[PDB]
Amino acid sequence: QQTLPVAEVAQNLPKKGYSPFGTKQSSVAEWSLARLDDLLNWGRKGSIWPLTFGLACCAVEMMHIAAPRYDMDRYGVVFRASPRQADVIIVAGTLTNKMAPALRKVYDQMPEPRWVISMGSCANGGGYYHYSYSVVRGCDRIIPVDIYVPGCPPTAEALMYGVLQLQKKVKRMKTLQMWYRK
Amino acid sequence: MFSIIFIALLILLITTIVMFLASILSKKALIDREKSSPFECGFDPKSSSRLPFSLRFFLITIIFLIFDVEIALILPMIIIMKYSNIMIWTITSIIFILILLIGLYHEWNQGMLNWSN
Amino acid sequence: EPKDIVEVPKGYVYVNNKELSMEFADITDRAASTMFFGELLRGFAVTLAHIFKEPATINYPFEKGPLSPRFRGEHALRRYPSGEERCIACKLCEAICPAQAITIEAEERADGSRRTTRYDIDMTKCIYCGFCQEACPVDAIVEGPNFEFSTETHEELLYNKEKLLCNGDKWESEIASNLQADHLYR
Amino acid sequence: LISDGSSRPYRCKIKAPGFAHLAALEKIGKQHMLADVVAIIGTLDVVFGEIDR
Amino acid sequence: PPKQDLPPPGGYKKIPFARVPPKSYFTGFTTIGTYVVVTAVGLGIYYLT
Amino acid sequence: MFYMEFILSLIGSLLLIICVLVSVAFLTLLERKVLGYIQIRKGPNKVGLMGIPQPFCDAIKLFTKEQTYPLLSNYLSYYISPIFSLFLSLFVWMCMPFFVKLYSFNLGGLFFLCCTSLGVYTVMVAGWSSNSNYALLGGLRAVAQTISYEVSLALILLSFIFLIGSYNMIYFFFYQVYMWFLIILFPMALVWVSISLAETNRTPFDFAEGESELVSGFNVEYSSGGFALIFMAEYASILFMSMLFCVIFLGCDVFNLLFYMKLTFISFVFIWVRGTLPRFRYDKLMYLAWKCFLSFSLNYLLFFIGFKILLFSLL
Ligand code: SF4
Ligand code: SF4
Ligand code: SF4
Repeated sequence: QQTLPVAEVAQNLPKKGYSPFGTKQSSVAEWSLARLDDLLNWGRKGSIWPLTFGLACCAVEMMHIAAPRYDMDRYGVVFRASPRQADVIIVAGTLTNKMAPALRKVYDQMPEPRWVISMGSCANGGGYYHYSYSVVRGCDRIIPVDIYVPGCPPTAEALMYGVLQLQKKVKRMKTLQMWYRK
Repeated sequence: MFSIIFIALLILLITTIVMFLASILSKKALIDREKSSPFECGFDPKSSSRLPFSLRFFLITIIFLIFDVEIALILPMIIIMKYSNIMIWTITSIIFILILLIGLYHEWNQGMLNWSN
Repeated sequence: EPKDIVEVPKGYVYVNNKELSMEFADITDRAASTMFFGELLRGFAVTLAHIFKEPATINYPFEKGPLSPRFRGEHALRRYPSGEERCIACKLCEAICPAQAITIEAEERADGSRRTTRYDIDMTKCIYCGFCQEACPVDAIVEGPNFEFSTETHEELLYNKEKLLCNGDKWESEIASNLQADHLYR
Repeated sequence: LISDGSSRPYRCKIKAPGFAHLAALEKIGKQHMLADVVAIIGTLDVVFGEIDR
Repeated sequence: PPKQDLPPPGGYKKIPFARVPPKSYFTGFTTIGTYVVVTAVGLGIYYLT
Repeated sequence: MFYMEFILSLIGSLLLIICVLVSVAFLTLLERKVLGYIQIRKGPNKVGLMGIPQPFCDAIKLFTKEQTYPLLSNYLSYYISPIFSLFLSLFVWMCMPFFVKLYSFNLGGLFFLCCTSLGVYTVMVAGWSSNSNYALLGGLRAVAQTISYEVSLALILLSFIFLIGSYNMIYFFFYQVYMWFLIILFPMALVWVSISLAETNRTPFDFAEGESELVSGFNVEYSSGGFALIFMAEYASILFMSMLFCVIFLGCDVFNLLFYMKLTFISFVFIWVRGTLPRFRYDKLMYLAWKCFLSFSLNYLLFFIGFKILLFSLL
C-alpha cells in the first residue's frame, strides 16, 4: 500500500505532465509516436458511447447517471442504442442463462476497441443470487470485464467515477508507441 | 452546367478518398463468425428475413407518381402566366386544382388509407 | 365549466367526465387551436423559458455530494481507542449476512484472546445491506462511507482482513464522526 | 407466504401485477401498429424482476 | 427543543395540489380575425413591393 | 477574364465545402449543448475548453474504430450508400442563392426538388445492403416518409414561386426588399418547418433512424466510418433547410450578418423541436401528409393563383 505525498513533497515535485507516457522520449520516431498515441487516446477518451444494456434494478442508476444531477454527456458520454455504434457496454443486472448467449452475441457484434464495465454486484460476481440454478455466477464467465463498479446498486457517483477510471485506462493505453517495438 | 458537373466529380472523388482514407486509418481485427451476423437484438436471426412484398407501400408510391406527374403539369404555370391568354390560363389552371380537390374529397369519403389491412 | 357525463360520489374523481362543449365559441376555440397550434406554442415557449433555469449538474469530482451519515459503502474493521482489533469473531455478522459474503475463522492468539485469523468479504457478493454492522455486538465492522472503490480486476475485490483493517485505519476519523452521530439514535 | 413453524419460510410465492398485465398483451396488441405495441408495453408499466424471479 | 421528528408549531401550511392553467391569451374569434388582418396588410405591402 | 471566372467558381465551391462540413461537424456540439439546457442538464463542457473540440474528438473515435463490415461480400454495396448520401447533402448547397455570383443557376427550385428527392435511394439501398430486418423496416418507413412529404413539398414551393414570379431563387431578395415574407405566409412557415423537418427525418417525424421502435432504423448495421458520413450528411441537410427557410421567409439578405444570425436561430429552432415534441405514428403521419397538407397546399395554390391574376389585372 502507498499513500499520497505530503505538502512539502508536493512542493519539490514538478508538474505531473499530461500524457501519462511522459516526455522522456529519446528519438524523433519515439517522440512522434508518443504524440499520436496521445491524440488517439484523447479521442477515444473524450467521446465514449455506452450501449445501455441495463437489465434490471441496476439499470435505474444507469438512468440516473443520464439524469441531470451527475450529468454524463457533460463528460462526452452518449447512449447510442445500436451496438454497431456503441463503444462501451455497461452490463448491469443479473445474467441469467437465457441471457448469457444474448450478452455474448451483443458483445462481439460490437466492434472494438470495446471496454466493458461490470456495474453492480449482480454482474460482478452474480451478486445476491450467486447460488442460484439459473444465474451466471458473475459476468466474467461470458465476457472480458474491464472495470468493476461495486455496489448494490452503486450510487450514481460511484458509477461515473468508474467511468472516469475507464477514461484513465483509455488514456494510458499504448498502441502506436509500442507497436514501434513490436 | 459542366462547371457543375466537374465540381460534383471533384467532390465525389474527394468524398471517396476520405472514406478510402478512413478505411486504412481504422485498425483491423481478425474476422469472427458471429461479428458479421445481422443484428436482431442479440437473439439469432430467423430464416431469410426477406420481408413480404404483400403490402401497400407500392400503392402509396403509386399515388405519389400520379401526383408527382400532376405536379409536373402545373410547374410551368409560373412563367407562362405573363404570356398566355388570361382566360385560358385562368380557367385551365383552375380546373386542374379543382379536379384535384374533388378527387381528394371524393377519396376521403372512400377513405382508402383506412384499409382493413 | 361543462357539466359532467357520469355523476360521481365522493372518494373518487373521474378524470374524463367533463364534456366537450358544442357551443360555437367553444368549437371555434378548438378549431383555432388546431389551425395555429396554440397548444404547441404553449409547450414551445415553456422549453424556451426553461433554458433560463440554471442546470443542477454537480461538477464531479470537484463538487460532489450530498450523502447522509448512514450511507452504506466500503467496509472497514475498526479498532479500539487503544488500537486493538474490535472484532472478537462472534460470527454473528456471517450468520446474518444475507448474501453469505462473509467467511470467518477464529482461534486464540498467544495472549489467549478470542480473535479472528481469516476475515473475508466478497464485495461481488455483498449487497451493502448493512445487516452485518447492525448485528455486530461491538461495532467491529461498519459500512464505511467510501464508495469510489472501483477495480480493474475481479480478484482485487475479494477483501481479506488485511485489506479491511487498512480501510479502517484509513477512514477511522470519518467513521468515528458518523457513529457519534448515530449511536444513540440507531 | 407459508410458514412451517420454524424460523425459515417454507414457501414464498409472489404475485406481481405485471404478470397478468402482460399476459393480456397477446390479446391487447392484436392488429395495432408496431408503434402502438411499444406504447402499450409502456402503459402496462410492467417493470421487470417482479414478473420473472 | 425537539427530541424527535414532529411537526413544527402551527402544523404545516397545506401543500398545493391543485392544477392551474396559464393566461389564455386568445380566443377563436380573436386569433382568426387577427390572422386575416395581418394577411390583408401583408397583401397590400406585397402589392407595393 | 474567362479563366478568372472558372478558377473562382471552383475555389468558391471548394471553400464552401470545407466550411459547411466543418460547420455541421462543429454544429453537432450546439445540438448537444442546447438540448442539454432544454433539459435541465449542463451539456458537454468537459473536453478542451468548454467542450469546444467535442466534435473533433468524436470523429477521431470513429475513424479509429474498425469497420465491422456486414456479411462477407457486401463490402462495396455497404460502402457505397454513405458516399452517395453525403454527396447529395453537400452538393445540394451549390444551388443556394448569392448576389456574389457563384452560379447563374436558374431553375433552382426544381434543383431543390430533385436533390431533396434523391435521398430516398440512399436510405433504401443502405438498408438493403445491411440485410437485417431491423434495418430493412427502417428503410421502408424512411422511404414512405420522404416520398409522402415530397408531394406536399412541391405544391408548397409553387405558392412562393408564383408570389415571386420566376423559378430563380434570387428574386426572393427583390420581393422581400421592403417587408419580410413570413408575415405574409405565416401558415406556410409552420407547414414548411414540418416539411423540412420530415425531409431531414428529425423528430416529431423520426421514423427513419428513430430509436425505441427501431434500434437505429437503417443506421443500425453501420460501422464507424460509414456512420460518420451518414451522421454528417444528416446535419448538412438540417443546416441547408435552415438556410432555405431563411432565404425564403426571412429576408434572403445574403450580404448581411443578420442573415447568418437567422441561420443559427432556425437551426436552433430545429433542436428546440427535437427536445420538445413526441413522435408520430405511421398512419397518423400519412393522414397529416395527404389528408391535411395536400389539401392545405392546393387551397393556397388556388388562392394565390387568383391573387396574382388580380395583381396582374391591376398592373
Ligand atoms: S447488484 Fe444490487 S442493484 Fe444491481 S441488479 Fe443486483 S440487487 Fe439490483
Ligand atoms: S459480528 Fe463483529 S465481532 Fe462478531 S465476528 Fe463479525 S465483525 Fe467480529
Ligand atoms: S452489507 Fe449485508 S450483504 Fe454485505 S457483508 Fe454486510 S450483511 Fe453481508
